Amino acid sequence: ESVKEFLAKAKEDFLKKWENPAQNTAHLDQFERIKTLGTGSYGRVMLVKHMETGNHYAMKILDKQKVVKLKQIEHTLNEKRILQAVNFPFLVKLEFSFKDNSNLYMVLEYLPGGEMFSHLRRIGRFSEPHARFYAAQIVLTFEYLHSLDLIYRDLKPENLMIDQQGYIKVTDFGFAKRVKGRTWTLCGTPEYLAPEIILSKGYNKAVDWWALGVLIYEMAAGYPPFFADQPIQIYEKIVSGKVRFPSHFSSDLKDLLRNLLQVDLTKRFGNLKNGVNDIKNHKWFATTDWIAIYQRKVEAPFIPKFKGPGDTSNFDDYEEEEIRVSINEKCGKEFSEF
Amino acid sequence: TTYADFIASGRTGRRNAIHD
Ligand SMILES: CCn1c(-c2nonc2N)nc2cnc(Br)cc21
Repeated sequence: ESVKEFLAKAKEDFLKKWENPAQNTAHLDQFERIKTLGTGSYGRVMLVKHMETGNHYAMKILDKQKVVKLKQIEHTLNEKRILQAVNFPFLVKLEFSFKDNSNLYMVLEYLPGGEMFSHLRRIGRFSEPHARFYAAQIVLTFEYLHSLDLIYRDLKPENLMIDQQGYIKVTDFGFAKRVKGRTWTLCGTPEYLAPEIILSKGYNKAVDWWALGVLIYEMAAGYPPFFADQPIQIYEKIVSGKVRFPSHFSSDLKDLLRNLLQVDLTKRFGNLKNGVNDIKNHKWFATTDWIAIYQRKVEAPFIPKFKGPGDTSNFDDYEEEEIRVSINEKCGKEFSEF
Repeated sequence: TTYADFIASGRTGRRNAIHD
């Protein structure tokens, strides 16, 4: 079928789940706690084993009271409502969700391959075909998300897991939002912020296309296009309208990046009349077989070492903390729909 | 080099989302 036809069917499936979300599909007592995989202001992600199946999953745990203090109630409700409704090869699968007196739980597909971030920092950088393979997956994922009126808002290597086949899975939907018009929230990661966010303007899906430019640059250079010791110095660089490329970047890559890292919204690729096709049809993607990528028929440039379904050697170690459940319900009204 | 400057910077580890 045509891309328009495929996206229409994808919208029909998404809307049915978006309008009637799955709720309370498991319980904490159904999982065995193994190890902490990651932490942040959002809470933590724990490797767990579902006893009834023996399957391993990545359990994202948020403390309701802490979410409230961080003013992330609406953003957390967005995350879960969107995750339970989407279906795309390069999006992490939300297997179950539930809450208790203290916490919110999102049980996700576990990717033992770990974060792109770890591999990128260790290796140093990815060659252009390696970076292109990952970039093609993001282009397709954003075409899918944007067609559903979803804005992603936190693209970065920290948020991209590598599966057992070397393909990537977008995981973090903490700032994702379903919005038809413009939006105004100051959110994201300093290095990845589009100028219109820094400048407190109403912005749209074009911020994700700018973030794609930052990701491609970081993957291919080994460092981001705008970096400094403090966020303020990063913002000054972003808004300056200037970008420098490593001498090893191909002419095609520099041209694509100048069109993505474009301060002018009337000129930013992804944001023109031709939409995503300006990106897909760029010289840098001439060797990309978009269908073969979607169908996962392309041989991956890198396969993470497989050491078991529950091995954590591709993850850093974190201090292990108790999962406390109060005897009293906290923030019941705020998270009623979760 | 730009690489040396990045490696010596305080932002080579996992980067946190912003808060207001
Ligand atoms: C620890 C890395 N991680 C994972 C996963 N880590 O391993 N499999 C995953 N899935 N899912 C996340 C969702 N939100 C965040 Br925020 C981080 C996540």
